[PDB]
Parts: sequence; C-alpha cells; structure tokens
Amino acid sequence: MREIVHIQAGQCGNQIGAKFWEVISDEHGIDPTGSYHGDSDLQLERINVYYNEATGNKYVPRAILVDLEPGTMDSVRSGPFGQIFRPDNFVFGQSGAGNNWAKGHYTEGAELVDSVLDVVRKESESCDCLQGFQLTHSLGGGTGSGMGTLLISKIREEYPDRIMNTFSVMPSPKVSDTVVEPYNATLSVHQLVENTDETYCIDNEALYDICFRTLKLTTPTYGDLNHLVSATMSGVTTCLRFPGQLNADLRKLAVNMVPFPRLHFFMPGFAPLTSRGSQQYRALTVPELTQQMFDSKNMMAACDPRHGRYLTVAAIFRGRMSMKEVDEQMLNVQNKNSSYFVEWIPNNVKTAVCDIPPRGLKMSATFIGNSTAIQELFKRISEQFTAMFRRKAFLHWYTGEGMDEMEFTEAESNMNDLVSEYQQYQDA
Amino acid sequence: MYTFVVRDENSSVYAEVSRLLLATGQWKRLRKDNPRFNLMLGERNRLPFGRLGHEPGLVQLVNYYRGADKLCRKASLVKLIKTSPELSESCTWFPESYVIYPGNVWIAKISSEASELLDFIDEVIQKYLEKPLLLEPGHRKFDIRSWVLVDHLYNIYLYREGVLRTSSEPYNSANFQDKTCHLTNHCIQKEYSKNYGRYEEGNEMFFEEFNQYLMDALNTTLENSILLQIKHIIRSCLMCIEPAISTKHLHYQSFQLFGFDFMVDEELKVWLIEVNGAPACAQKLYAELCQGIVDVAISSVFPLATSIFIKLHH
Amino acid sequence: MRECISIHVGQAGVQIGNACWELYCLEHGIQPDGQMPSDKTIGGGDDSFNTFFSETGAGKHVPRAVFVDLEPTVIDEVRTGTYRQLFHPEQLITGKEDAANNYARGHYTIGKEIIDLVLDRIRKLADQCTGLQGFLVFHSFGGGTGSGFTSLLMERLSVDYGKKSKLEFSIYPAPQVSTAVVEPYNSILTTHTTLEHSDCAFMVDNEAIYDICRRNLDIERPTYTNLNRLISQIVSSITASLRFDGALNVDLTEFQTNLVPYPRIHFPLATYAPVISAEKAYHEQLSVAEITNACFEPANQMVKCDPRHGKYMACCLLYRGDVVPKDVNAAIATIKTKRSIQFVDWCPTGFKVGINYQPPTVVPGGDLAKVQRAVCMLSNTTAIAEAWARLDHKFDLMYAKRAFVHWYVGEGMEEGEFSEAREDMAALEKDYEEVGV
Amino acid sequence: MEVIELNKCTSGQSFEVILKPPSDPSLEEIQKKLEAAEERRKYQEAELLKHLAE
Ligand SMILES: Nc1nc2c(ncn2[C@@H]2O[C@H](COP(=O)(O)OP(=O)(O)OP(=O)(O)O)[C@@H](O)[C@H]2O)c(=O)[nH]1
Ligand SMILES: Nc1ncnc2c1ncn2[C@@H]1O[C@H](COP(=O)(O)OP(=O)(O)CP(=O)(O)O)[C@@H](O)[C@H]1O
Ligand SMILES: Nc1nc2c(ncn2[C@@H]2O[C@H](COP(=O)(O)OP(=O)(O)O)[C@@H](O)[C@H]2O)c(=O)[nH]1
Ligand SMILES: Cc1ccnc(Nc2ccc([N+](=O)[O-])c(NCCN3CCOCC3)n2)c1
Ligand SMILES: [Ca+2]
Ligand SMILES: [Ca+2]
Ligand SMILES: [Mg+2]
Ligand SMILES: [Mg+2]
Ligand SMILES: [Mg+2]
Repeated sequence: MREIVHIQAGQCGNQIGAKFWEVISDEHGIDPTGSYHGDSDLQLERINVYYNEATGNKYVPRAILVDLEPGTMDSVRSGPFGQIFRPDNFVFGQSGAGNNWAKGHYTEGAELVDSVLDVVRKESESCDCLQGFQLTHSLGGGTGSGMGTLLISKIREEYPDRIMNTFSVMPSPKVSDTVVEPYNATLSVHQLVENTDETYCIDNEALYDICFRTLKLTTPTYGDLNHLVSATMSGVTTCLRFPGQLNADLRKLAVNMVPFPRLHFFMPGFAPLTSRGSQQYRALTVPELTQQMFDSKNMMAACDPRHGRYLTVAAIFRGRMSMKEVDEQMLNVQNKNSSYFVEWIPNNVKTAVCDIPPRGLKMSATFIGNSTAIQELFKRISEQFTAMFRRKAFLHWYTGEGMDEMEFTEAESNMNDLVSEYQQYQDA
Repeated sequence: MYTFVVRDENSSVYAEVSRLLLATGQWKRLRKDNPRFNLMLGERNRLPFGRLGHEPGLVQLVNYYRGADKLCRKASLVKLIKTSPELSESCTWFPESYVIYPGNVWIAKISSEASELLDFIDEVIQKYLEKPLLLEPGHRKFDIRSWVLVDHLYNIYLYREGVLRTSSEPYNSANFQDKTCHLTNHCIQKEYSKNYGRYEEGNEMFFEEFNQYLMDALNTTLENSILLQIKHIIRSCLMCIEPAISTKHLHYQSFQLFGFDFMVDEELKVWLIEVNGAPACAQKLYAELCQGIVDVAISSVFPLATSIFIKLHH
Repeated sequence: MRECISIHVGQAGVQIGNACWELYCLEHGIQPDGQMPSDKTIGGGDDSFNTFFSETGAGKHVPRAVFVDLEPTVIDEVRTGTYRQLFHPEQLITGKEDAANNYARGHYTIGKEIIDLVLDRIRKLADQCTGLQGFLVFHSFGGGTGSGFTSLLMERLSVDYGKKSKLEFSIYPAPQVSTAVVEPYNSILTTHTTLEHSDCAFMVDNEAIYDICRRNLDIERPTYTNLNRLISQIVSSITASLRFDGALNVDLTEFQTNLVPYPRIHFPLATYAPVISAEKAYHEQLSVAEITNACFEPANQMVKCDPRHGKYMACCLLYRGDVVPKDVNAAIATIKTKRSIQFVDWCPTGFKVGINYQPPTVVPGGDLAKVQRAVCMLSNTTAIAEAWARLDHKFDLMYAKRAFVHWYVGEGMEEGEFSEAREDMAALEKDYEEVGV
Repeated sequence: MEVIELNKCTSGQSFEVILKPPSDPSLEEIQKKLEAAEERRKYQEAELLKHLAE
C-alpha cells in the first residue's frame, strides 16, 4: 500500500485539484519545477504516495487532469505549479458538457473516457503497490459529476480490488451556476453510493456560510471557497503522506470509518478557520482547536452534528503541542457531546498528531466525521430535485441526450433510500 | 460536568440521590448502557463489576461493594461469623444460628419443636429472643434500623438518625402463630394490625423519643445503653470483610449504604439480626440521608464548584 | 536438550520479539554479532541456552525464531536494526500489503498465499532440532495479521507437528493504545479459532502495561518501546526455566501440567514485581515478602481483574535474584492469612516455586532500574474471565448492528462464523463460572 | 505447610509448598474452508462485474 493515483475532472475538480497539489507540494518542499528544496527528510519518507520520480531527481505528481473543454486546464498549465504535472497526463476534449450530467456520463464523456483510462492504466502499471484512486470533482456540473462518475464506474471495473476515494463538492443555490445542479447531484450521489469507499462531502453551502458569517467576507469568490477546501484536503491527507504515529492508508481508513458499505460520506472540518492572505498572529490553544473542530460552524458540510449521531470520528492535529493536553481535551469534547456518539461502536474516536504544521499555522486540527446528520445534506438536494422534477422542468436537456424519465425516478428513490438508511441508525 | 447512570429504577434512595445530583447543575445523566460514566447506580443482581474502571480518562465509582453479599445474606452471614476468627463462634452479640438444607424457642428463615421447623424447611434456624425489651405503654416488641455508609476510603459513617420499627400488638409468649406481635416488619404491621399506628405514626419511633423514654422509664440514655453496642457491632462486621471488599488499590472505587437491624433484650443487650445491602430509608429522613450520601460518598470523589454521620474510627 | 522455536506474527509480535531477543542476548552474554565468548564449545553444544540459540561453525548464536508480517515496514527495521546480524535473512518473512486490521483478510485472503512459505521456513528450523519441544507464538489480538494469520498458522502447526506443544503470548486490546476500531471482532475470531490449538496462552492487557508504565515508571505517555521492554521482562521470567539450568518448567509440557488442569481454561494470570524507575537513584530494595505480597495486588497484574473474586487452579512463583527458600516460605505463610486465596476443591492449595540466582537483567539506558530480586507469579485464576466478559460485551455491542461485518464477509468469510466464534466464547465464560463460582 | 521436591543446582533451586490438600481437523478440512472462502469472493466479484456489465 504505497502510491495513490489522483484524478481531477471538470472545472471545479481541476481548480481544487490544482490548489491541492500546490499546497502539498509546498509542504513536501517540491518547487514548481519538481525538484526538492526542503530541510526535513520527513518530507520525503512517504513522498512516493503522491509523487513519482524521474531522472535528474525530479518529483512528478501522480495526477491525471480530465475535462471536456480546454479552458480550465489551460489555466492549470499557466498556474503557479502548472509545470509540475506530467504533460502526457492532460486529457481534454473540445465540446464541453454544458453543465449536463447526461452529456458527461453518456454522450460527450463516453467519447473521451477511454483515453483517460489509458493514462490511468499507465500510472498504475508503474505502481509497486497501488492503494487506489482519489478523485476531485463537483456534483453540480456536467464533466465532474457526469463523466467523473462514469470514470469511477469504469475504474472499479478494471480495478475492483482498489480503494476509490473522492472529494465531491455539493451544489448550493447560494453559489449556483445553473438551475439543474440538483439534477446533476442526485444522479451523481447514487453513483457514489455504489462505487466509492470514502467520499469527503464538501458542501459549497457550508463553504459560503463560513466565508460570510465567520470570515466576514461580504461577497466570497470561488478562490475564498477553495481556500477552505485546500486546507481540508491537506489535513485529511496528512496521515497518508507524512510519517507519524498513524501511517494511514486508504483501506485501513475505510475499514475503521465505514461500519456500513453505503454510509461512507464524511463530514470534514478544520480549525482554525482562516481567510486567504490574512496572517493570524495568535496561535490557538489545544482546547480551542478541540472545541472549534467539533463546532457546527467549522463543518465543511452544512449539517448540524447535534441533529444526528457520530458513527466514527477522526481528529488530526498538526504542530508541536502536548499530547497529554490533546488527550485531555478530546475526552472532554466527547463528554460535552456524549449524547451524539453511537453507544454501539466502542472507542469510535481516533486521534492522530503530526509534528509538521501546515504553511502559515503553528498548529491546526482537521475533523473527519461519519455522522448520520449528513442526511440533512442529501435531504436538501432531494427537495430541490423533487421541486423541479414533479413538473419535469428542464428535463428536455437530459432526454435530448438519450435519457428517460425513469432514470430520474430511480435516482430520486435511491437518495431517499439513503436518507432513510441514515435515519434508522440515528434512532438505533 | 460529571456523568452517571441509573440501573435500579426501584431504588427510592438513589432516585433521590439522582434528583440531587441533577439539581447541582454539574451532573449529567446518561443512558443506562453508556460506558462513559463517572458514577454508576448499579442493579441489585449480577452487577457487572468486571466492566468498571476500564474507560480511559474516566474515574469511575459505583454504589455497591463487590463481595458485600457475604454480609447481607442470612445464610452467608452465619457462615461468615462462625468461620471468621475476628467474629468467632463465641460471638456474644449474634444469636445462635445454624444453616440447614432442605428455653428452647427458635425461629427459621417460629416454633419450639425441631421436627416442625425441619418439615417447613423441606416444605437459617436462629435462637428466638424470648426476653425482648418491651416498650410501654403497650408491652410491645420492636427492632432498631441503623443506616451505615461506607465510602471509597472505607470510612464507616453511621447516620445519627435511626428508626424504631414497633409492634402495635402487645407481645405474647403463649402463641407463636400470632406473628403480628412477633414480627416487627413495617409492611406486616400495616396489613395485620388493627392497632397499627396507635402509639407512634406508622409504627416508626425516632431516636429523640426513644432516648426520652429510656431516660424516664429506665434512667439511662440511648447512647450508653444501646448505641455503644450498635457501633461496636457495625465496626466489627465491616472490619472483618474489609480485606475482601476494599477498593483501595482497585481500578474502580466502591461505596455502599447498609441497613443494620438490631434487637434489644430486657437487660439492654443489643443483638444483631441481619444486614441489608439495598435498604430503604424512613420517609422523614430521605432528604437528610440522601444529601449525606452525595456529600461524603460522591462529592468526595467528584468535587463541585455539622456532619449528619458519626465516623466510626477503626 | 530440546529446542524451542519462537514465532512472531504481526507488528505486535515482531516488536515484542525484538525486545525479548534483545533481553535474551544480554542475559546470556550474546553480543549483537552473535558472538558469545563464555561459550567454550564452538559450533555445538547441549546446554540450556541452546534451547533458544543454535550455533554456527564461526561461533555465531542465532535465535530459533521466525518473524512474519504481511507488511514489510516493521520487519525491515529488524533487517537494518542493531541486531541485523543476529538472524539469518530466511527467518524474516514479509509480504507487500497488510491485513488492513481485518481478521478475514489475514486468515483467508492474504494469509492463504504466504502460509506455505512460512511453514517451509519453520520446517527449516525444525530440521536443525534433535528434539523439538514446540513453539512460542507472539501476536496481538487486535491486528488483522496478529489475529487472522496466527489462527491459520496455529491450525497448520497442529497438523504438521501433532506431538509438539504450542504456547502463546497474546496482546489483549486496549483503547488507550489501540489501532483499530474492530479489535473486539478480531480478538473473538482468533480466540475461537486458536482455542483448541494452544496449550497455554499468556495474555497481556495493553491497558495494564500502559498504567504500570505511567504509575511505576513515571512515563506520562508510554511508547510501544516502553511497553515492550516491560513485557519482555515478564516473558523472560516465564521462559527463564527453558534457557537456564533448573528443575521447574524445564520443558513446554510442564507449563500445561503445572498451570492448566482444564485444557480450555488455559489462560494463566501473570503478575510481576517490582517495577522501579531507573530515574530514581535511591530506591530501597524490596524484600522477598514485599515482592511476593505485590503479586496479589491488582495494580501489578498483566490483566486488570480481582483475584479475590475467583478460584485458583494452580500458582507458580518464579523468582530471580537474591532469594532463598526460607524467606519464600515465610512470606507465603504471612500472605495466606492476610489475604483470602481460595483454590478449587479438586485442587491442592499450594505453590510451585522456582528460584534463579541471576538477578533480572535490564536493557542499558532503559526505564527499568536494576533490582536485587524480582518475582513473576503465574496463577490460573478464574478471575481472568473478567477480561473475556469485557471483550465479549464490546463484541456484542457492535455485532448487534452488524457494524463493520461487511468488511469480513467481503473477504470470503461468512456471517455464521461471527456467531460461531461468539458462542464458543459464551461456552468459555460458562466454564469459568462453573469452576470458580 | 510442607516443603517437598526440593531441587538445587548452580543456577538456583525449585520446590513446592503445600498449605492444604484437595477436598483436530486434517489438512483436507482446512483446504475445504480456505477454498470455500475464496469461492465466495469469486462469486461476489463475478456479481459485481455482471452488475457493471448491465
Ligand atoms: N504491547 C504492544 N502492543 C502492540 C504493539 N504493536 C501493536 N500493538 C497492539 O496490537 C494491536 C494492533 O495489532 P497489530 O499487531 O499492530 O496489527 P498487525 O498484526 O500488524 O496486523 P495488520 O492489521 O495487518 O497490520 C493494537 O491493539 C496495538 O495496541 C507493540 O509493539 N507492543
Ligand atoms: N432471632 C430473633 N429473635 C427475635 N426476633 C426476631 C428474630 N429474628 C427475626 N426476628 C423478627 O423478625 C423481623 C424481621 O426478620 P428479618 O431478619 O428476616 O428482617 P426481614 O429480612 O424479614 C425485613 P428487613 O430487611 O426490613 O429487616 C425482625 O425485625 C424481628 O422483629
Ligand atoms: N468550491 C468550488 N466549487 C466550484 C468551483 N467551480 C465550480 N464549482 C461548483 O461546481 C458546480 C459546477 O460544476 P463545474 O465543475 O463548474 O462543471 P464541470 O466543468 O462540468 O465539472 C457548481 O455547483 C459550482 O458551485 C470551485 O472552484 N470551487
Ligand atoms: C475511528 C477509529 C476508531 C478507532 N481506530 C481507528 N483506527 C484507524 C486506523 C487506521 C486508519 N487509517 O486511516 O489508516 C484510521 N483512519 C481514521 C481516519 N483517518 C482519515 C485520514 O486521516 C487520518 C485519519 N483509523 C479509527
Ligand atoms: Ca462528438
Ligand atoms: Ca556451545
Ligand atoms: Mg464548466
Ligand atoms: Mg432483609
Ligand atoms: Mg501491521
């Protein structure tokens, strides 16, 4: 269990994917040219999980960039770390997906999927022990949601014994591009329920609410939202790419976090919540990190943890701090929220600490929760789906691509089944 | 914010303790099966002592002493006293008793013929106190109930307030089938006595009255004539089993409330009858006793943000 | 002389084995390069220490051990560690990916492909043995490899070595030092499958070792190295009779005879004393009576339980250092009247005593201080059933909802094996209650 | 208390103190289990591929 294959598809997938690679590249001391200029060998002990090596001692991210139009991927090349990516790993079309799940999943995307799989196959053939795949994408568009899930289904067919991990951005009217996003998300969620082992639910509604309410940003941009996604992606992957007490891998993660196959959608949280470019002078105490990361205002999924119950919980601390104080503060937040943990999964809270702090923060904490309160997110999407679907509004964009109404009815039923499944374990 | 769980809904005493703990604003009640508790008000049977004291970062306390059953079972108490050198077979405050598997007046748990009692057992045998101290007016029998609290440090606290459980019907040596004048239990006197409640309310006389009567009737006091023996009997029983039930070096801690029942004969000699591990309290004394448990048995381990007991040093 | 082969499985068994064989070398004067000057018979010998070490023509003493882990990270440190030369490469066996904390993955899926290789390497050590006694197996309950692969190996060893004894050193799971949430599952699955194949198993509760390090060693946050050096001391005391001249527990068969009257109830409770911090430069050396009394204090046991509420089936006192029988008998007499030790009626109330004059050895620069005398008590008491009840209850809480079960069924394992394993554990708990209640 | 079976040598001595007297499957069956499990995996994976084919 060593290398992970990264995949980013669509506009949102590639923008958050690009930000993820320039953030961890800095943490590991890799510059935009792919050469290491760090000071600690702990930056390279497990560098092969996300990076390959080449002659001249260069590290190339094991990443594949996918999109049906060139726009966003042209941005990546001209980006800060755009040159680190292997040029052959750029696979893009010209027609686009028009924010249409059908176009990405059945028509336009079907035309391009095989060439993406050829790149995936080439990356896997070089792996000494492939853990699986991590995919970044949105669910409200066409390429990321439609073609992203088509890739997931076809990747599982070829690699049924590898872990599938995704960072999936949920749509929100507060930050919406099109009115059909509830359609694209509902169709995608069903795919994720069947063909992923772990999915980090990154809710654009929570990202917006955090920027507006907490960060005091009157009009947040996608850059401000991706600043929160960037910090969370670094946090939840720290234990995969750095040596520490917990040398995590994708399979052990799923075994310990997912008690039931379909309930593999995680609520991410981060602390302290910070604005881009705004330097924080006062570092947080361990009690503050613990209280915030369990606070509903720090959740990256617009759900109230108090409305449900935790099946499994993981907290990763970064920086030089007192483990004894970490242990004491964890036991005390568990006591305050003692009513919100299931009693039929003993010792369902995992604590990990990494000594290397992320850029700009002397210590931080990343929250990873498998809470039944995540049903509020899927219920919100369902209501928005049903509101349009009961009148078949905007359905012609999809039937024009070969889809039938029955497929929508099935997606609606599947998600309501998912919601009811979370509800039964919330009353257990 | 301390946490506790309730596993004996029928305990009136700890139902009151549970009420006080909640009123402090610093205690939180969890579901009866949540393992993350600081205090456990356990059940009367098969209490899972083996699961206590294994929760990281939690100091755990329970309101029962594992192994205290040897003292609160009639058959076990007799074997404990006979086979323990500290108590001995020459013990002078425990009536002669014998274990049997299925003046010469005896009681089984009342007959003067051995074959009558042995047939009933097949259908503990203890010497019956034929000369018991009799209250007046009334010429009536009684027994004394003493509440004792033992904390995690094994301090022996005797509640200053005791109760006398009296027989409304005057005592009679002639017929042992009367029973209502031979058995002092509160429940029986309610359903077998027309005289129930004539002298003292609910057949419950408290110490201030009993002390006064002893002074007027016998020119003595309760402390000198009875309480010295009671305090000695309590100290002797609990010190005997201390090495077997102490939680001084255990991963969990125990405290327990005991109900000692004594008898007093005509010569002002106190006899031990039995010990109860899950005793009920007197109606008037619930408020004071239950707060006393929280003061010395709970808050001593879990502090918050004159004494009603008598510490029996040992 | 009869040889003993040690088998270390999974991370816990491997790292604990490192501590044990490090302590063995210090006790026997064997240097990291395998050279043992005090051995005047070069290339051969019938001594007691030859039970755990074979000799090469060059005078190298190599452990009769095999290290197995499905993942290579842990054993790689043994390949590059200070004792790299001690073992030959064929003794260290590793795969590529671990069992992912999944018993079924270690027993059925990933273990099926490496079981034959391991048996072949074990057969290579057995062929250098004139009179093999049996095996000492070190493993954890909670790990996927420690539980899943061990049970598979135990099954095969019974087939290929029907006449040889097998003793276990098992790490009982504790949330203070846990790694997986499914450790209760793995513990029950491996106990059920290994029960009929293990003659005597010494359980060590990580919780007990953790607290002993904090209280007696003043180590706030004990590490695996701290836990393992204390564990190796206990293991050393238990195996000392096999490696030194003596008369008590001279061969593995004696462990079952002296400690296991009922085969299924084969989990002796280990108590050790004293554990003194090396930081203190001044501690007063405890007497024979003081260390013998400590063996009846719950805080010194490898598994936290209350021996006062159980029945004894056998008791063994293993002393090391300045100890004479006169003092031992005096201490026993005192303790028997100050504490209530109740044996089963069909068992004689007695103690088998063993004294080794050589004081306990400590790793240089460790946290354990040198003492003039120490004692390890092995008592087969029904009180250890408390640990089974604790573990079975956690199992019940999760299994009632079938939580995480799909990970096991996905590896080819059936759901009926969960209930089958739990029922065997229920029978095990009744056996304890019938013997000591 | 009686001390019995006192053995002595250079490395130490052992004895016993009495305070009171008293009052497998074959390799065939293993394969039948391991191959039975591997077949249940093959079946479950065949169902997955079949489901993906639809
Ligand atoms: N005392 C002690 N316990 C350990 C040690 N290493 C792991 N453990 C315990 O073992 C349990 C986990 O099993 P592991 O041995 O780590 O897992 P494994 O055998 O390598 O199997 P995999 O899951 O495939 O990695 C946890 O309960 C740990 O507390 C150790 O070095 N010393
Ligand atoms: N040896 C004896 N001599 C005289 N009276 C006796 C006696 N043994 C029992 N009694 C009478 O029987 C009454 C109750 O007997 P017992 O010891 O069983 O109390 P009990 O268990 O029935 C209810 P409680 O728990 O409230 O005491 C005593 O209060 C006393 O009046
Ligand atoms: N957080 C975040 N969300 C985005 C970003 N870009 C697009 N989205 C969201 O993704 C959805 C649109 O999908 P998009 O990726 O643009 O379409 P695609 O190119 O077909 O995959 C909308 O719900 C947007 O709110 C981004 O950079 N950050
Ligand atoms: C709930 C829980 C309770 C008890 N024990 C664990 N044990 C465990 C063992 C291995 C891994 N592992 O991931 O390998 C793991 N993952 C936890 C989530 N991780 C996500 C990525 O960041 C690091 C944290 N948990 C987990
Ligand atoms: Ca086309
Ligand atoms: Ca030799
Ligand atoms: Mg777009
Ligand atoms: Mg009674
Ligand atoms: Mg391992």
